Formats: sequence, structure tokens, C-alpha cells
Amino acid sequence: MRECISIHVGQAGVQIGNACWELYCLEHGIQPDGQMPSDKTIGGGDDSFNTFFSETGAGKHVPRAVFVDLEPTVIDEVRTGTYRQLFHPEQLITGKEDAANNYARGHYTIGKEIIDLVLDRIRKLADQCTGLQGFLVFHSFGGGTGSGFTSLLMERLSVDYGKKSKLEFSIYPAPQVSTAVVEPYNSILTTHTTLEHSDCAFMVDNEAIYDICRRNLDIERPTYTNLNRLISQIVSSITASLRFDGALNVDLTEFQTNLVPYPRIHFPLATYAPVISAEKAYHEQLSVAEITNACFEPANQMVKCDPRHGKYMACCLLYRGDVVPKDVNAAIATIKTKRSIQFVDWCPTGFKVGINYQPPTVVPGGDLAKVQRAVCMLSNTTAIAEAWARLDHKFDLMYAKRAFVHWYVGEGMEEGEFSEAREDMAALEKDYEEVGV
Amino acid sequence: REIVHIQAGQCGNQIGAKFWEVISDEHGIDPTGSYHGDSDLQLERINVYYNEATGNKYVPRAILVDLEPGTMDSVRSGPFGQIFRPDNFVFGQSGAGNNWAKGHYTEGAELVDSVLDVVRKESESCDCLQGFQLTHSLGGGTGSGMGTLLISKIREEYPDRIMNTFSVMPSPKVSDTVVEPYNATLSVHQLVENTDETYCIDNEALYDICFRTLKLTTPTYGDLNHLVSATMSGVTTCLRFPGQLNADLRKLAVNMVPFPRLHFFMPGFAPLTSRGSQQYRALTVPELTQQMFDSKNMMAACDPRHGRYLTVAAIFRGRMSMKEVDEQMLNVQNKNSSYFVEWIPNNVKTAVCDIPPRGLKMSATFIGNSTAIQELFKRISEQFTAMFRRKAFLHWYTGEGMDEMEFTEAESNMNDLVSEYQQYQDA
Amino acid sequence: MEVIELNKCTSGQSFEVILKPPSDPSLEEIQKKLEAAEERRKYQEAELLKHLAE
Amino acid sequence: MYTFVVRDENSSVYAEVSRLLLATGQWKRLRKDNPRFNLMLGERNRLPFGRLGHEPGLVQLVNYYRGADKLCRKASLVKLIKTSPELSESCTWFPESYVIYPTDEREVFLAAYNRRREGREGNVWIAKSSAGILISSEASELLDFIDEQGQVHVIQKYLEKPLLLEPGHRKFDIRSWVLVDHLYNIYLYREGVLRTSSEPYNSANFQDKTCHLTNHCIQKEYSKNYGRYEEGNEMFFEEFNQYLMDALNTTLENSILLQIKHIIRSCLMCIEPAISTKHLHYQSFQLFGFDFMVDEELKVWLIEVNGAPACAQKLYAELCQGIVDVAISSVFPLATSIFIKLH
Ligand SMILES: CC[C@H](/C=C(/C)[C@@H]1C[C@@H](OC)C[C@H](O)C(C)(C)[C@@H](O)CCC[C@@H](OC)[C@H](O)C(=O)O1)CO
Ligand SMILES: Nc1nc2c(ncn2[C@@H]2O[C@H](COP(=O)(O)OP(=O)(O)OP(=O)(O)O)[C@@H](O)[C@H]2O)c(=O)[nH]1
Ligand SMILES: Nc1ncnc2c1ncn2[C@@H]1O[C@H](COP(=O)(O)OP(=O)(O)CP(=O)(O)O)[C@@H](O)[C@H]1O
Ligand SMILES: Nc1nc2c(ncn2[C@@H]2O[C@H](COP(=O)(O)OP(=O)(O)O)[C@@H](O)[C@H]2O)c(=O)[nH]1
Ligand SMILES: [Ca+2]
Ligand SMILES: [Ca+2]
Ligand SMILES: [Ca+2]
Ligand SMILES: [Mg+2]
Ligand SMILES: [Mg+2]
Repeated sequence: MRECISIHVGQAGVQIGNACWELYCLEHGIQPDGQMPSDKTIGGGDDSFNTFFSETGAGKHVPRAVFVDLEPTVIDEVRTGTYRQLFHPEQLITGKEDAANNYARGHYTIGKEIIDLVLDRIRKLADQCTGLQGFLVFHSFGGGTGSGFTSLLMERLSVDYGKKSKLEFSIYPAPQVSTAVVEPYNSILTTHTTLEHSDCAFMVDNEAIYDICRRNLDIERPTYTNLNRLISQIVSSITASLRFDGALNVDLTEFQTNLVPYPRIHFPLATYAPVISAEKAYHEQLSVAEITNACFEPANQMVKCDPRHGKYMACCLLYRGDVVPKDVNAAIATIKTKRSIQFVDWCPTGFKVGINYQPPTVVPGGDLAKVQRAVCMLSNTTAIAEAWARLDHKFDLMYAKRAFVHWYVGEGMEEGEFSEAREDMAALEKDYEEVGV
Repeated sequence: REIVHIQAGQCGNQIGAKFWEVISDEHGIDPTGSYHGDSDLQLERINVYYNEATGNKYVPRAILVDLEPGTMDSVRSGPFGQIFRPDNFVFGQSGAGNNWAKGHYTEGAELVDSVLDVVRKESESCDCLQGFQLTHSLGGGTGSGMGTLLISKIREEYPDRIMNTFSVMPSPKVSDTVVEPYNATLSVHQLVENTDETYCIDNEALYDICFRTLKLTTPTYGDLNHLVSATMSGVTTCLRFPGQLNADLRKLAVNMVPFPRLHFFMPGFAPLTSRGSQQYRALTVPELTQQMFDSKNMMAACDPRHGRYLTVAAIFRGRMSMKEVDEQMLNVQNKNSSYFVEWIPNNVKTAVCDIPPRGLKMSATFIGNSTAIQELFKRISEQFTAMFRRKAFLHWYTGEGMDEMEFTEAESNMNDLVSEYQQYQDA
Repeated sequence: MEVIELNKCTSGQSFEVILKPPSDPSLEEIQKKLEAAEERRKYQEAELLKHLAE
Repeated sequence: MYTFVVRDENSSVYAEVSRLLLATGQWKRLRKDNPRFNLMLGERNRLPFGRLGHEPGLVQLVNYYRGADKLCRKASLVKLIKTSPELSESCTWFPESYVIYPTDEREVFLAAYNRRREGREGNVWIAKSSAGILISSEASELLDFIDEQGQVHVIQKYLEKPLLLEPGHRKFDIRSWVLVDHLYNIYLYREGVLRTSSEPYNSANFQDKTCHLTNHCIQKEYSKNYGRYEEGNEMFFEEFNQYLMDALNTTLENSILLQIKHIIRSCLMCIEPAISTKHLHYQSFQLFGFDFMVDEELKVWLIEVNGAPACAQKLYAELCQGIVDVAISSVFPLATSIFIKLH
């Protein structure tokens, strides 16, 4: 058994992390107090769920997790919330004042003063790992902490844990729920600095989650709670292969092997189905062919883009529930003749398929109906570069007039880091064009 | 976390006192410092503006400054006068004679150290101080001259904290002395350099609103101050109640100020309601939105239709449909997209608080960083120049040791500010 | 279209469907950047304090 | 009211639409880089489709189907018809074509060409490209002409037996106008044009291009007595149908128009799953210009499809009005039909 440490940075990372660990506990039968009746080995063991949970002599199942934020109010809710008994106080790290939506403040000014405390707390977790795989890092692009402190942390983790894989779950900014005008700046700055330190990154555009919540869950104005419960379902289907017995994506390195042939092009598009309103009185259970076909609908993607106008490099189908390989193959055959699914010439046209028989768990009283089968498709398509183009364009509009740049320089960042980061993004866009055009 | 509030001079203390009356009521604090509210949303961020004293007593983190005792005697005698910390009253006897030089250089310089003693004591007992807010006028002597002296001294001791002001701009329509353009130009010179956010509250706009909109034949300062305290309550709502957006002074400044000198905001409020006047009619979300963007509802006497918005913050208060608020806010931007600069994408941010202000079921507060604010500084500059080209009334200032060169520099800096707004109005 | 690498367990199964075959900065360098940014903040503050002293 | 931007000035069809838009009093034109538009008259090349449909509170409509260049580029169309199941290589309304690079089909073309020399059948081909035409009877000079240039060329079967209008013994090509809206309804304009030739068709020398190429530019300049039978070398549908009834005892609907509607519906329903904007975050529509050939057996051939087409002079008012009525007002409603719905 090989352990995984989850790191949750800033408000978005912390609140999504809470959603995830609530869901993990429901999926594994762990009570809020940490007890797990079905675990017959007290205070030890190396089962698959032990990759995410350590155990105390008292039978408490403790998340291998660290929460970090530069102000205390979000993590305070964890300290006094339903799952407060779950976490050790050392795992919950708060500063005094936040990065004020300023990458330079989170990275240089405040990050310098807190980075060593965070690494010390991570080392305490690592010291209890017989074979650490690496890290799963949750954070927003747009926040000052999520962007700036995360990029510093990723750099230092490459130093302290050079042989360890690092995966990201990154919240891409959407004006409908965004809090800062400078989020395009923070997103480009943190992508440039993190790019060589992240092996695989799952971007989630808040706009897509927002619209899925409105359209499929009939929520008039979705809140972060609505968004985070949907996001945790997708995160859970992505990380289930690390937490349950299986043969596909059983370790962090396998995400890179199966999804990222080119190191810079390490942003797989996630698509999830079905998303069904729990308020619906009568539900019609979608078939394997129907949820598999929904994976090629832009309306179900975590980032709105058009895969018909890019090329695939890799494609993984992750089913949960009542699914057998016979029906998946009959579905894939049908879809191939009716959909625009073009791979790059130097890659096989194929799918790696994983099935977990346990259906998706839902939070009691949440917005998501229980379904008998669900699927998350992870696909590395060049079409996700549309998201970079949108982001780089908003950057260009503001940076041409140097709007807000003085906030960053006032924190000791050089103005040249803007153009250096933007040039890296220009080369990233060109890389996607070379692969897919 | 904590904010330290300073109010200086007659105008600053009269609007400051009404500000504390209003928000004390919203947070359920009675005139004796006891909490008597029914909602926990009232206490969740109470420490932003109030210290906790034993006996469950909440005391405003407020410093009251003046160079004459009169207005602050009235504050002690007023409705909520017993709520202020008696050690936080700092006052002289001589007055400032509506003279910026007396406030800034002679009379105010004698009193400034003991104000900083009280500021230091309040800051030292702060868990994590955000910064400072100052209320004052620019047209007199204490609030304008000593207020800006205080700002400079506070920046020197707390260079990494945010400095915010509510600055009342003088107008010939509501004027006490002819030297107001001098005091205001000297003050703007200071504000451009040493504040992070300044709310420009124009007595010209306040009068016009009382007269034309509220149908008050003879507006008094009390009527003017009713609009200001309601606006101050609105613009601080995001700091005082739980919320996601512009929740502290620094995040607000980062969202609102694209260039450090252009930090002068036009505030507005809807619905406009006068003193003691109860209108019981429900105001729909479309009506709130249209009225808060309406030129007639702005409290800096400039026409936003003549300029472009760099940034906008809107705060809705009361129980209402958040879907409707989003729809109406997008409706205004999509239908009138020319009034918002295209090189700052998504520059309008909306916040919503459940707790409405007293007397209203719903309201909306507007904070705009519009290039049309140049019209306010143009107006002051013309009134300054009409007198200064004849050196009229200057002896009041040279008698305090000032030189004419300091006037020329302050005028030059304000005209530069005007030019910088016009630059981004055409960009 | 062939199915390869079919693995089965009591919790699920996995396999692969093929349709068509094919045709870092060091610790010292990080601290250097952090300290250089700190020195730039210190210089800018010193310039302010010098201005206020004037 | 509604808003739109203009990133393509040279569109004579969308200038009249933009003028008609403003003439309604309910439309307003924005600057070029203002993202708060309901409608984009986008650039023909490098259109940033990736930035459309991401503006909260705006239904966004662009005048182009992303991915419609497959039908509108010559080599792309030859590859589409051959490789698509719905169209097949055995497509009987499309002349035998071969993509030839200076994915190539040099050997496959030499095989069918030499076949035509063995049986002594008509063996005249034509080289053309969407970038620029050389009609020849010998293959060694068509391959040499593709290599002097440096772009992809197609070699298509030149219809040696066209239908000839009398008097004049002259060649014509038919242009149809098809509007496909956001719901992918296929609307064929009731008015087409015949871009005729001014000088008699001459099968002896393919050297003089004027009698073989029926383009309006090649006739406006290279032909003397240009426009002596009809004004501007353009015969509209009421006159051509009268000639078909007089000269051939048939109608334009029966002998020609049923085939034209068939080809329009074949090509468009073919790419429909690859370009449809149903359930996409931004909608699309596009006006297309089909170019057809009619041979002496009254059989219709498809020549090419133009995604950025110009309109005949006397039909600018009616068609642009239909563009505003069916494509734009159906998405943005204002406060007889000139189209034939192909379904
Ligand atoms: C959008 C930014 C704003 C600029 C404007 C031009 C705004 C835009 C809208 O009001 C939200 C216009 C409003 O819907 C109607 C049509 C009912 C208008 O008849 C009300 C009074 C006239 C108006 O002036 C022309 C007003 O006083 C104002 O300001 O109109 C400046 O804040
Ligand atoms: N999906 C989702 N997005 C969130 C959540 N919280 C914040 N965001 C998004 O994250 C971005 C703001 O960044 P935050 O994570 O709040 O900021 P931060 O990391 O705490 O950094 P600072 O507050 O600047 O120190 C915006 O785009 C928000 O829409 C959340 O709980 N769920
Ligand atoms: N296979 C073929 N048989 C007979 N004539 C042909 C032919 N291929 C092309 N032509 C003639 O050549 C002319 C131009 O051909 P084509 O339509 O490929 O050029 P183009 O793309 O410049 C036209 P447009 O400007 O209308 O889009 C046509 O008007 C037609 O008469
Ligand atoms: N809105 C408002 N303006 C005031 C009030 N009192 C004075 N003013 C204005 O303030 C300016 C005079 O400054 P004042 O504060 O009285 O002088 P100070 O005591 O030296 O600071 C003039 O522009 C007056 O119009 C008040 O209570 N409300
Ligand atoms: Ca165990
Ligand atoms: Ca590494
Ligand atoms: Ca004295
Ligand atoms: Mg935060
Ligand atoms: Mg006075």
C-alpha cells in the first residue's frame, strides 16, 4: 500500500476539500468521529482506503490531509464543523490576514513567512508513510493564496520530494461566481510557475459547474455549497482508483502514463454523467450507452469547449455502479460511428476503462439524486486550449494598460514576471496548436 | 479584521456620529453599549468596528478629533454619545478658523501627537488591524488640514495598512466660507498620495438630491447627513457582515483601484428616502438596479454618462431573488456596455446581504470608480484659480507660514489627476 | 476493436479497448527569489519613509 | 435592444444586413473588441470561436459554422465525399476528383486517366484550387502545373458535354443560396442565378478560357459583347424556366431543381453532426453558395460550395432581408416566405 497526501490551499481548496472528505467518509463507512465499524483491523492495516486514511490505536481513521489558508475563517468552520473530530489540529493551518486576491502577496510576501511551517506539517504526515506516492493539491486559480502560495508550495515540494508525483485540482475563474477582477493575472502567474512541477492537473471551470447546477439540478442561483458537492463527486470518481481495489490508475504515476504523453500538455478534460436532480420525483435510469454518449456532450464537461475541433491524445472512462464491459464496448462502437473522435496520429485510438461496482454515493439531503450508474471520462484533448485562449485574452486586455500591476510590484514582484509568464502561456497555446492542428 | 475609525472637525464628527448611530442600530447595540439584537449575523463580524468590554459591552473603535470643543460636546450630549470611549475624545480650544494651514501646520501640529497616542492604543489591542477610516470635510480647517496631517502621520507609523476616507467636497451651493476651494485643493493633493480609497461625497449632489428628489424646500445639514450615514452604512455592509466579496479593505482596494492615484469613488444609494419620511411601497429588484445606476442617484456632482466606469461595486441588502439581481446587473452592462471600459473585463462586482437597513425592506448601495469624477476636480480647480490668480484671501495662509509655491504645486497635482482620468476615458 | 488487459476483482474490473493502432530550482534559488522580492519591498518602503521624513 | 460587432468589413451581404439591422432601430453596432455582443459578423480567417458563448446574460450568434470549411474547401470536399459513408466515392452527382499535392492520389489518378486513353473515351480534366485553373487533355501538363505552384490542387473530371443556351451555344453555371439557421433547418432561396458565358462554347481549344470558365469576373473582362443576351451574364430563374419550357418541353423544377435540393440536403446533413451548434454554448448560422453544373442530359452536378458568398445585384435586398428575418430575428425577435424548407 502506497499513501497519498492531500493538500488544500485557500478558500476554494479548503471548501472543496471538506466536500471531498465528507464524501470519502460516506463512501467508506467512516463516521464523523473517525470510527469505521467495517474495519476489522484496529489501529493498523494496509487496505486500499489506507492510502487516504491513517489509523490510531483507538480505531480513529484520520485523513492524510493538510488544510492551509492565510486567514482563519474558512478553516475555522472545519475546526467546529460536522467532521471536526476527524482532523488533528496540526493538520489545519491558518495565518492572520490573507493575500487579498494578489498572487504576489500570497507567493512572495506571506508565502515566504509561512512556507516552512506548512512543509513541517506535511513532513509530519510523510513521516507516517511507508511508501508515499505524492500529493493531490486543491486550489483556485483566482485567489491570492490559491494561486500564489500554491505555486510556491509546488516548487518546494519538488525540492523536498523530488521523486513524488503531484496532481492538481484547479478551479478556473468564472465571472458569475468570481470575487476579483485580477483573477486572469493570478491564473497566468500561477500556471507559469507551477507548470514544470505538476504532473497532471484537472481544471474545473466554475462556469461549467454553475451551468450544470442550473440546467440539470434546477438551482436558480447556485452557491459554493451546490458547486462543491458536484465537484467532490467528480473528484471522488477520479480518486476512487486510489482508494478501492482495482487495476486502472492505482497509483499517481499512472495518471501521467495514461493521460499525459507530453509533459507540458498535462490538463485532461473531465466530463461527468449523469447529473440528476434529487428533487425530481420520478427518475429514468440512464443506460450505459446513454451516460457514455453524454461524455461527448460539451454541456457535461468541466470546461466548456468543443472536442470535435481538437485531437485526443488519451481517453479514460471511469464507471461507477451497475456496468459490465460488454455494454461499454457496445456503447463505444456505436459512438465511434456517430461522433467526431479523432486521435493524434502518434497515439492509439482507444479507451482505458475502469469499472467500480459501487454506485456513486450522495450526501443525504444534497441536490444530487442517487443513480444506478455514472461515468467520468478523462480525456486529453487539445480543445481544452480554448480555456487558455480566453484567459490569455483577458490578461492581454488589462496588461496592455498595466491595470492593477502596481499591486503586484508593491509586493516585490518584478513587472517582468508578468511578461515572462504570459510568454510561457503563449508557447503553451502554440504547443496545443502543433499537436492538434 | 479590525478597523480603526477617526472623525475630525465639525463635518467629520457630525457625519461620524450619525454613522455610529446607524450601524449600532443595525448590529443591535443600544446607546449604553449593550447588545439587544435577535440575529447572530449581527455579532459575527462585530469586532471589525467594536471593542468588547466586560459586561458584554461593545465600544466603538472610534477616535473623535477636533481643534475646538463645541461639536464634540454635542456628540457627548447626542443620542449615542455615551457609547464612545471617553479617552478617545481629543480636542483643543483654539479652533482652525476654516484654514487648512492652521489644521495642518500650526494649531493641528500641536494636537497631533496626542491623537496618535489614542490611535496607537487602539491599534495595539487589535488582533490583526486592517487599516483606518477617516470622516472629514475638505472645505474647512480641522477635518481638511489636520485630517490630512493625521493621514500622513498614520501612514508613517503604519505604512502597510489600508487608509480609507469619506471626504465631503465643498460646493458654492452649500458653503460656509469663500476659502473652501483652497482648503479642498490642498487636501486633494494629500489624498492622491496617502489614501487607498476615498469616497467623494459632494455637498452639491446631496443638496440637489434633498431639493429635487426628496422635495425638501429648505435642506439642512441634518438632511444632508441622513444621506451620508445611509451611504456609509451601505458601503461598509460588506465589511461588517459575513460575505465573499470586498470583505476587507485591501480586497476592495485591489478590486477597485487599477492605478494608485485613481482611487476617488462616486457613491450612490437606492431607494432615496428622506428623514422621518416613511414610504411603504415595495421596490422591485429591477427598480433598485435602475435607480442605483441612475445619474440622478449619485452623490458626487458629476455625470457618469460623460465618462466610463473603470470598476464598480454594488451591494444589495434585504431578502430578494439572487437570480433576479444577477439578471438585472447583467442587463445594465449588456445594454449600456459603452459606459464600462473594455480593457478591464468583468469590472462590475455584486454583493448581497440579507440584513436590510432600518426602515427599508430592500436597498442597494453603489460604489463607482468613474472617469467622470474629473468633473468634480475640474470644478474645484476653477474656483481655486479664480481666486489664486489675484492672490485673493492668501494672507490667511501666508500668515501661518505657508508659501504661494505650495498652492501652485497642489493645483498642478490636481490638474494632473484630472488629465489622468481623461486619459483612461479615451483609452 | 480488441479488449486487452482485462483485470477482475470483487470491487470491479478494468480493461482497455483499442480501435486503431497508431500511425528544477533548488532550495537556495527559491530563497534567493523570495529574499530579492523582500528587499524590493524594503527599498520601496524606505523610499516612502524618506518621503514622509521630508 | 440588440447589439452586434463587425470584424469583416468586405462582406457585401453582411453590410446590407448590418444596414438593415440599424434600420430597424432595435440594433446597435459595438466596437470590434467589445465582448458584449449578441451577434458577431466575424472575420473569415482565424475567428476566435473559443471566446464565444462565455458571456453571462447574452445569447451569442455568429455568422459562421466552425468546421464548415470542410465543405467549402476544394480538397476538403473531395476527401469528405469519398470518405463519408452518407456520400460515398460512388457519389453520382459529384465529378470524379483527385487531391494532388505538389493523402496524395497521383497513382490513383494515373490509373483512371490511362483507362480513359485505352477506351478512347473523353479524357479532359481540369486543375483548380481554392487558393487561385488549367484545363487539359494530357496528364503530363496537369501534373507539371500542380508542381509549379506550391499548394494543394484537385484534378476534377471536366464535363465535356454541358447544356447550352440557345441562341449563342453557350455555357452556364447555377448558383443557389442556402440559409441554415441555428436549428439547422435548410432554407433554399427561391431565387437563383445562371452565370452564363458570352462567347460560344468551343471544345477544340481549351486555350481560350473565356468560353469555358463562367465566373462573372472572367466574363466581365475577357469576353467582348459581354452581356448581349442578358444583362451582366446573369439569367434568373423565371427566364431559364421559360427557356426550358420552350426549348425542352420541361420545367426548371422537374429537370434540375429536384436534383439541386437533393445535393444541398446531402452535403449539409452529412457534416451536420460535426458542426451543429445545437446544445453548444454559442449558436451559428451560415449562408452558403452552391455552384452546380447541368449537362446535356439535364443532370445536375455539384462543383463547389462557398461559405462566404456574394449575392447577385438585384437580389441583395430580398436575400439579406431573409437573412435578418429567418436567421437573426428567429434568435432575436423584433417588437410570404422567400425560402424553400428542405426537410
Ligand atoms: C449604465 C451606466 C449609467 C448610464 C446610463 C446612460 C443609464 C442607463 C439606464 O439606467 C440604468 C437607462 C434607463 O434604463 C432608462 C432608459 C429607463 C432611462 O430613461 C432612465 C433615466 C435616463 C438616464 O440617462 C440617459 C439615467 O439617468 C441613466 O443614468 O441611465 C451611468 O450610471
Ligand atoms: N468552486 C468553488 N470555487 C470557489 C470556492 N471558493 C472560492 N472559489 C473561487 O475561487 C476564486 C477566489 O479565490 P479563493 O480561493 O476564494 O481565494 P484564496 O485562495 O483564499 O486567496 P485569498 O483570499 O486572496 O488570500 C474565485 O474564482 C471563486 O469563485 C468554492 O468553495 N468552490
Ligand atoms: N468539372 C467541371 N466541368 C465543367 N466546368 C467546370 C468544372 N470545374 C470548374 N468549371 C468551370 O470553372 C468555373 C470556376 O470553377 P470554380 O467554381 O471551381 O472556381 P471559383 O471557386 O473561383 C468560383 P466562385 O468565385 O463562384 O466561388 C465555373 O464557373 C465552371 O463553369
Ligand atoms: N454634509 C455636511 N457638510 C458639512 C457639515 N458641517 C460642515 N460641512 C461642510 O464642511 C465644510 C466646512 O468644514 P467644517 O467641517 O465645518 O470645518 P472644520 O471643523 O475645520 O473641519 C463646508 O464645505 C461645509 O459645507 C455637515 O454636518 N454635513
Ligand atoms: Ca484497519
Ligand atoms: Ca518534479
Ligand atoms: Ca497654541
Ligand atoms: Mg481567502
Ligand atoms: Mg464649520
